[PDB]
Amino acid sequence: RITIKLWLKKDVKNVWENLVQLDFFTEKSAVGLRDNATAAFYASNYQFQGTMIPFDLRSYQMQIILQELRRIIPKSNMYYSWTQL
Amino acid sequence: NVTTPEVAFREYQTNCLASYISADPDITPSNLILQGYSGTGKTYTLKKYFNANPNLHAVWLEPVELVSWKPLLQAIARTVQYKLKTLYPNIPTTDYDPLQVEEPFLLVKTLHNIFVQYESLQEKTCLFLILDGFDSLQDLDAALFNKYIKLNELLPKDSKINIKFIYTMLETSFLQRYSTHCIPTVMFPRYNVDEVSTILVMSRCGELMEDSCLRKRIIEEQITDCTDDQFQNVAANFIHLIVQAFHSYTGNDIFALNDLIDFKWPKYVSRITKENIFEPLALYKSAIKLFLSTDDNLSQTYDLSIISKYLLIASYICSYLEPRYDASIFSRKNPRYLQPSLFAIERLLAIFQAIFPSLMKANIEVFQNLSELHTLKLIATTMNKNIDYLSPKVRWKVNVPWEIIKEISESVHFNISDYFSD
Amino acid sequence: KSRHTMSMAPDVTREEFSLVSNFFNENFQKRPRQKLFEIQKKMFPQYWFELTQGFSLLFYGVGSKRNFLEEFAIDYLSPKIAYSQLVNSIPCLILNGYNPSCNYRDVFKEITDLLVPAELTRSETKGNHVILQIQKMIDFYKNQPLDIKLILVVHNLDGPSIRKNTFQTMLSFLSVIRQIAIVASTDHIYAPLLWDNMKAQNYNFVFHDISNFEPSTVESTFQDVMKMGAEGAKYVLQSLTVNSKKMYKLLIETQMQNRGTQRTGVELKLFNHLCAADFIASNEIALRSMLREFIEHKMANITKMEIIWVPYTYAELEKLLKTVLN
Amino acid sequence: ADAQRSHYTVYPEKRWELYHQLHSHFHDQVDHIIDNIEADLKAEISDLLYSETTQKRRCFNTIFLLGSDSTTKIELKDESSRYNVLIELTPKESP
DNA sequence: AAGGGAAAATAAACAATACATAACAAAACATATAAAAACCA
Ligand SMILES: Nc1ncnc2c1ncn2[C@@H]1O[C@H](COP(=O)(O)OP(=O)(O)OP(O)(O)=S)[C@@H](O)[C@H]1O
Repeated sequence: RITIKLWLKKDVKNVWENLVQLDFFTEKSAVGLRDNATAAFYASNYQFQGTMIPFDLRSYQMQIILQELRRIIPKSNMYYSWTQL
Repeated sequence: NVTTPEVAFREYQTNCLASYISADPDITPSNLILQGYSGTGKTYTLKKYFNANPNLHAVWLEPVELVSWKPLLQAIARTVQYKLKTLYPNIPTTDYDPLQVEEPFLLVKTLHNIFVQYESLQEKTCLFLILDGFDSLQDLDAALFNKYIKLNELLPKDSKINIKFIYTMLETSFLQRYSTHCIPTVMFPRYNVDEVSTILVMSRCGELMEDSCLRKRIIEEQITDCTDDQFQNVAANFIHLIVQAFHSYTGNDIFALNDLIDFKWPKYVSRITKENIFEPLALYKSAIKLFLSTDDNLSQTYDLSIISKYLLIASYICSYLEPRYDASIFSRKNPRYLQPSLFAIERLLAIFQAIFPSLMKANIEVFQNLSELHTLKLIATTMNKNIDYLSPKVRWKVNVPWEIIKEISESVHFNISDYFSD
Repeated sequence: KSRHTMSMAPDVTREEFSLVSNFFNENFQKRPRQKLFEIQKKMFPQYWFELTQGFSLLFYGVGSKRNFLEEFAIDYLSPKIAYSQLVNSIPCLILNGYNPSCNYRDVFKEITDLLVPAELTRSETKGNHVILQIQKMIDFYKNQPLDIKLILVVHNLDGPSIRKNTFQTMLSFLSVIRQIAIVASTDHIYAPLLWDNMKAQNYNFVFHDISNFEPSTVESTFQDVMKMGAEGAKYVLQSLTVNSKKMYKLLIETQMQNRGTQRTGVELKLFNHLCAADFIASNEIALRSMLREFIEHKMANITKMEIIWVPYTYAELEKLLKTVLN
Repeated sequence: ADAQRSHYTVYPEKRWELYHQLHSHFHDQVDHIIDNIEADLKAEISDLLYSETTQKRRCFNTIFLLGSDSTTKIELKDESSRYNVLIELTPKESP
């Protein structure tokens, strides 16, 4: 529609790492914090399956929905046409 | 009244931490939250306060070098009697066993034993404990953080020495679980693109002008007597450009900038000239090649044998090929993105016998390469890794992405993209 | 879906099954079985010679091999090798893999006591030191005089405990030692799924077929099918009060008046009145308490009228009628 | 009789000699080649584990041994006035 | 060569089964101390 550096595959992972620990995403079925000690200790011994599928297929879900992004992102930014569908 | 320090971008936050901390215990609030993500220098700006305040006494603990709460109590009780030995050496002591404690009663049992012999002091002195990294404890839960809040009130309140806390944690979803306790919080904001570069220049000038990789390149080239300021400029021209060609890749980190500098620095040093010391813009034009690549990745043609190669190429087929379609399209007469489905045994050899170049019948080495592929973790069990041999209910699945399959298809001259049809 | 089912079969009791089974397995194909056993007997010097090379010998084939291994290991080989080295003969340590109670700790505690305790190996006993303790056994055994001192047998190597993966790698390090000969048998059709090129490097397996089509007498014992409930509550009624027989007889009649499913069942109120009609049930509590005894041994079901129905088939209840109730 | 109890122990050539002079003689050539690669693998780790003096000196040295069979044993130098210990972590001991 | 028409494919609603993990139990692995029991002496 017009000069923007499209990045590779091998680098977005480094950006994808901070996004999940900025809690903008969640894992699909992940009980976050156990209530007491012995319920957490029962979750530590349990070997998991989501790590056994690779990094690029852990089914990440959403914390902040699309429609709310339009209200916070200003219209001066170029991606404002992408907030709405 | 306290002697505040001064730092670069914590001008509001130095005031509040000078506000919420005094040497007097009565003015000192009990519990405190320093919150922010990694990449704000909270461990920096806290100790930077403490070096400017030699009047108070700080005991520094580190939860991240511990693993659990049961040593964490042993971490606390060992250190306070260690500290109070080095603060009041005239006071005699029945030294207790810090190995003895393992339960949250036993701490306040022992702190009832510790502080009573120290009752003869002259004024109410406070004593600040510091926990650094409370969210990344690797056995945390809901009912640990409140367990450490009320520890002050179980202590006798009239003792000459009062223990108070400061908690360092991150992941602010965690703090939203405990806002109803209303303990005073000092949040630490993230950074902006200028103040990342502004922090980074005043912290990395002390090494990158004094590195021998510069100092070699000084005497290796015809050294004009360039000043330290001339060394300061090229260092500053380096930092003001490296954050400009990489900020979108790294975000507002500081740690991820502190090492990418130390990877691209000597490769930048070799591409300087004697003349480009005065010529910075053309120097970037000569050293361009590193500024558009990441250089953090230290695509294999895989080691496995030929029959094991076709063993892999049949296992990728049941990422899309369901049993309703496969036996029709593979007669002897799109989920490329999606997560892979679940195998069973002998559906492999159902597809393996078909796609192999009657030419083969012995399957001893074919059974060899299966558990060879199981040790490579390229095809793994759905269940635990124990009973998968004897055919009970065991489902199998690949763990290799599409591209490594695509190269290994052509590596054995086999065509796979025909049989994937949306 | 009109399917013929194992419930609709002429069933056979305990003593009737096992005796006529014992008749076949000792008289069906007796002459050709020892006729096979004499044919394979000439292979026995060939096994003796290869086994000096420390080769882990593995026997596959259809049928049970348990009798054949115990003849080949005990009587033939173990005194033959002791005579050929020059006194008690070579110790045989079998491992019953069909027995699921085999662990890794207990059998290896036998092994280090079967092998030489020349040093204080209990000092290295510390917390999994099993691979640690056998590693100190291996490198010492690399510089010893080459002679077999032990032959071990592992029957049914695909057994329920031996096929566990931490036990399998334990046997892998044993096989690289030259002093011990490893003669084992498996029965699974997916037995070579158990080993990669790492373990077979430690194993150097060779293979031989033995197919005598044996009945596996001992190996059938731990296994079970529906021969081994309609048969469960068949014995409890033989020891109860005499009134429970009658109140089950009145139960079984109108529950078979109409497979034995829910729909043929009876309501609780009328059945109370029916068992009040023959001067049997006083009230609901005296009915239900000796009906909880039929409930506690899962001899009757209830679903919703308030329908109590027997979960046995149409054919089974008339068998329960004419035999045990009458 | 006893077969349901698990693991009960019990205590019950002109041609071939010309094989015997050939077999072991071959096997002396085998294992001497086996210790050659055993001395090879033990050497190339040992020099490379040392003499690597980096400038930052706040980083561990890592070594990726590609293609290795997960059984490669290592010896260490004595290197007095400092103890040098070896720790092995199995994936069985990684819960 | 045309064409019938049965095999194969698609879709959709519904039922039945498998799967991932939570919660826990139990056995192996580990230490501690007062009471018994040998045991020199
Ligand atoms: N105002 C400042 N002046 C100078 N250096 C600063 C300033 N703020 C941050 N830094 C630097 O930022 C670095 C980050 O240190 P940290 O405290 O570890 O960062 P962090 O956000 O605390 O992450 P952690 O360690 O996981 S809590 C410090 O080592 C300082 O060198």
